[PDB]
Amino acid sequence: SHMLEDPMSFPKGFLWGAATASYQIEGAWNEDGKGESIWDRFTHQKRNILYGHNGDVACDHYHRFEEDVSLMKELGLKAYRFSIAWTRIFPDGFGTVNQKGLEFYDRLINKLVENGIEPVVTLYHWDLPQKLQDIGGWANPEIVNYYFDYAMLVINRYKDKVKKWITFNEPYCIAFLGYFHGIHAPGIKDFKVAMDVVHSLMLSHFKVVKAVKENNIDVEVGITLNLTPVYLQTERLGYKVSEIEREMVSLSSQLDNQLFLDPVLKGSYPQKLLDYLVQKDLLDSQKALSMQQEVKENFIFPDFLGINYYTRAVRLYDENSSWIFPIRWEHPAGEYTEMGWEVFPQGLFDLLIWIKESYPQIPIYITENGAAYNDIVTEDGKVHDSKRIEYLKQHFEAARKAIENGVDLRGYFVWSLMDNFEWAMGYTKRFGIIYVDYETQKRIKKDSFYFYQQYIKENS
Amino acid sequence: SFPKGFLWGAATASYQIEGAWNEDGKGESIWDRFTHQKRNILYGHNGDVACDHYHRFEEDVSLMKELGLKAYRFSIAWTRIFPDGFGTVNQKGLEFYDRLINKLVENGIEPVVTLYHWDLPQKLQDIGGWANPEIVNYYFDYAMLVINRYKDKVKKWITFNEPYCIAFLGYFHGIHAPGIKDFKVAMDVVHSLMLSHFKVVKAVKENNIDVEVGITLNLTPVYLQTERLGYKVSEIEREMVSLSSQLDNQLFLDPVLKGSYPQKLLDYLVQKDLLDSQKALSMQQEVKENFIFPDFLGINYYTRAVRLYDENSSWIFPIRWEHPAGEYTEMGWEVFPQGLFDLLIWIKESYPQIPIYITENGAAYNDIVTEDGKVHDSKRIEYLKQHFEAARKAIENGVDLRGYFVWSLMDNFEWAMGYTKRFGIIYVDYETQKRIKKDSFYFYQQYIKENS
Ligand SMILES: [Cl-]
Repeated sequence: SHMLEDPMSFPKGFLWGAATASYQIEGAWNEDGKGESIWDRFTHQKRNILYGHNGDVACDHYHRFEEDVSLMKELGLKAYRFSIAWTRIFPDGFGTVNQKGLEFYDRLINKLVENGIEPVVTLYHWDLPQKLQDIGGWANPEIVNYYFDYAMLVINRYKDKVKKWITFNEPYCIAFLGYFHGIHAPGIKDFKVAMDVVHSLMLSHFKVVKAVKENNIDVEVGITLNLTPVYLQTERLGYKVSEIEREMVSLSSQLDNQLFLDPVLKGSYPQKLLDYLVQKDLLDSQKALSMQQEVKENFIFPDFLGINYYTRAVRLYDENSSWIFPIRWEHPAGEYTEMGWEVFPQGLFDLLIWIKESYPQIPIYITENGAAYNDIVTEDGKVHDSKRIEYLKQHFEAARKAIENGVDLRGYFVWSLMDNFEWAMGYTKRFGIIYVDYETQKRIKKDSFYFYQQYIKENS
Repeated sequence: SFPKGFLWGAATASYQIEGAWNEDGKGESIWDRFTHQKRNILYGHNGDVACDHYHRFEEDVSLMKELGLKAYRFSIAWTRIFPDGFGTVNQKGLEFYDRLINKLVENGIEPVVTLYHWDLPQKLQDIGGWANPEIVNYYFDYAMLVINRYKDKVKKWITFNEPYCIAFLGYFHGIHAPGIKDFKVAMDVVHSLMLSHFKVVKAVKENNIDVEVGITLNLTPVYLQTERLGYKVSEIEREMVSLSSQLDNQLFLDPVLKGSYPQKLLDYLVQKDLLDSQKALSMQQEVKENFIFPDFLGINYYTRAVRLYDENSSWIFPIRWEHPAGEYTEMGWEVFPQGLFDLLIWIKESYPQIPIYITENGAAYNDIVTEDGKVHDSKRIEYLKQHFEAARKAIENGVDLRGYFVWSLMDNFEWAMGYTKRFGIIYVDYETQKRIKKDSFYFYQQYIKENS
């Protein structure tokens, strides 16, 4: 008694893309006058990266970008997300502009446009100039202005061709992995410093959004957040959830998600979380107060939200925990990647519905999604990455379902176009749809490349 | 094929299933104590009732017969026999195990008894537990009483289940009873367990008692991440990861089968101030003096470990664990049947010839009872099928494997995880004590029939 409803289509113009970051692919770490970044410094020290790997060569993309753009054209990408290395432009962070750095991004952007691929630029993907770290890095309030001057130089240079700009990639990682856990550059280990960095990143973001809007620059500006939907083990077990468990697991999830979403989309930090941190002597009251006032004063709503989604977390209340919240993580049965991350496409759907229901209307791009498997090249030069294909297929379909349920999703960027340097894990994690043989720098298209090629064709 | 008479079984432990924790004069155990304190067990679960097997054992044996088990591995609760650890023997406790063993025999199921599966009398912990040298004698007297009582019907005896856990989880990590946190004490416990084991083996052999005695070890085969990635392995990584694996495996296998502890491990622990030099010396001397080879080795196998060298590690060895892609259970354990084959081959290659029993293997999945009263545990079936096939392959390659006990006959109290982990081929509804056969029960029923 119900006439067939057609499948929900991806909308016309949907940006099917792939994503990379400068330090992870470019190599050429000291070439053409490029300054030292915090990642150059970090990987050149012992005991920071698995196997002593570094990004000195990486995928050699600074040299091989033309081949890579040819592969993007073959794939049929609508868009390519990449980051600009600040140290190629301003080797010391500020001062004299390095013309050879501008010439590289000129050539890359021109090549993308020549090939009909929309460039999407991340301004900051973790590679702060070491000379700025020498004066405190993101903890130094003057950083906001140095970042702003860099960002506006490149926006003004490339705005004719680059219409979508991402201020920051994954500020959770920049702040907490870089300045609390110290497992990312610059390797600092101080929670209060990390919260200072959170705030610098938010003010930096707003300053760029404000300049773009006030000067009526015809580009869109957003920010990319890694979001982790949180589920209760107690509910998986079918038990009754206590008030204290709900509250503590909620607060723990606010550190991951709302700490960044709320300032960006609502103009305040999540007050219950700041209160908790003050009450636990993890954040000074005076700082909690000033950071809340400064976000209120400087808030401006952005043009889009970028989401990086890989997995979920399952948590429960545990007074014995050593974490900054009394929680532990549990291990639902299922399929896991080489990162030890659960394959959970339902989490992408749930997260997108939650954004739609909990925040003001805004265009959403999935700026990263992908999986690491231990790829083997066959004798006949193939990579039969069937599990990566299954992962992508299921997440693409979760995105379609989100669109069917009214989420304003406007693009989807697979992490990554090519295997690359995975930060403190070195080259040991391969996320590409293209395999890179690091001995030869040969690009080998994986089965997932051909899968995605056909998926784009069928969904555009 | 599986050899004629291969012991297809299932396994339980007393604290995990029995309940009746304070009935019929039973003494308090360290697990009664541990679960009665706050913040030791998920959700504040305890073993006070568990699966109520003390009361419902007749139903359970009927299910074992329906299943077609050749053997049933269970543990005896020391506190039901000697409530105070030594002294007065409790006749009601003996009566229970009499009834259980008689019922197993009546049904044609071979009883296989674990003498100690973690439930030390609290009165013995009160005088230092496994750290008190006199524990060897208290254990010995308990063990010989029950061996002599049941040797007409029970022909396979396991001195200890998982000494790694008894010592390190109970006395170093303190996440198992009795909740102590002292590495040097844990090493004293290791040694007490080894001497206890040898004293029972010696008495059985010296008195010519016609039963077989062994011990059950949880073994974790280790794999290098470096080799998974195809990189060259450094000598230092090989050395450090090897040491880390000796704590899991050789620390227990070497005394039991070769009459020494792994010297390289003891030397490392002494260097790191985790073992006193004089203790390392006396340990080796005493194991040499008391060593006697057992009748069989029990292995508990669930998963492997993938490790790599990392000087930044907080562990007692400079290693970290990696997470290979694949299927994982509710314990966070990789499904890795190749590990069972590799482990068995390694035992054959590395140790003197000895009969092996897999005394535990199984998996935890978040089972749902459907509205039609079934449990469609397809992943548990796939887990078991693959591990059975690994065991078959081991036999085909010359390993003297003589039986295989699925952990567990029924869902039960999983120690510090409480009832949140279900390992059974039979589901237990803890509200009603209903036993519900899972799909894995019928899979196994059919597998036994086809492989016997
Ligand atoms: Cl303009």
